[PDB]
Amino acid sequence: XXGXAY
Amino acid sequence: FIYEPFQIPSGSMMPTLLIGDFILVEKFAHPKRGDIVVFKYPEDPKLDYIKRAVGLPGDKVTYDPVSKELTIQPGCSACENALPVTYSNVEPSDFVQTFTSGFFEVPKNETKENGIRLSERKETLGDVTHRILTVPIAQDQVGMYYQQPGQQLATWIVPPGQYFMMGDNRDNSADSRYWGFVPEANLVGRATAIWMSFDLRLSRIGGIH
Ligand SMILES: *O[C@@H]1O[C@@H](C)[C@H](O)[C@@H](O)[C@H]1O
Repeated sequence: XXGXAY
Repeated sequence: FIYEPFQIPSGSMMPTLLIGDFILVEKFAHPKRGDIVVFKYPEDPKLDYIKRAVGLPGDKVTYDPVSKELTIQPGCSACENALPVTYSNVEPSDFVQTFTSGFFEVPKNETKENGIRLSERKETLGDVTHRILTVPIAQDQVGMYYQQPGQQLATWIVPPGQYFMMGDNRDNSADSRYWGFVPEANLVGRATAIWMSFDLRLSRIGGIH
């Protein structure tokens, strides 16, 4: 994973 | 339960979540009021957002931009009842924001040049308490809000199967105030833990408070 969340 | 890691690049959830936090998200199988929820951004579902589920299907949500306080009337679609919401005394936060913008952790007795000290308080929505931050020199331009057809400015009636999201960094959060509701389909999951935190902030590893 490791995606971003704004 | 399936768990997905996420990094926090923005300050939209300060002081609950800081820039550099790596969180774990528990994917759904419904969010309760006050849940920290990750979801697919409605205007662009290719992007993931993390905010607090402040309004549930059927909620009358009102935000006073002056006092920066919410009023919630549940199950109203001549409302029936009001949700117990409380606010604590405003006090200096650990954070100073500079003015483009950036966040710094400055001792409450110290001052940063070209910066403003953020305020901190506790917001309770029914059963759940959390902190919010507010910029003393900031105030929403209500005219920039998403306006729900048929509704007055700064008041929203959450349609069935949808949610009202708001960030904890209240004056620094592009949320439901500006871009409307988050549909059920868009929900990714609930934030449960901080697995890792870079500036290494090992003291942050644990639960979300
Ligand atoms: O995805 C990252 O964080 C968001 C908030 C910024 O807009 C991007 O440019 C990246 O730095």
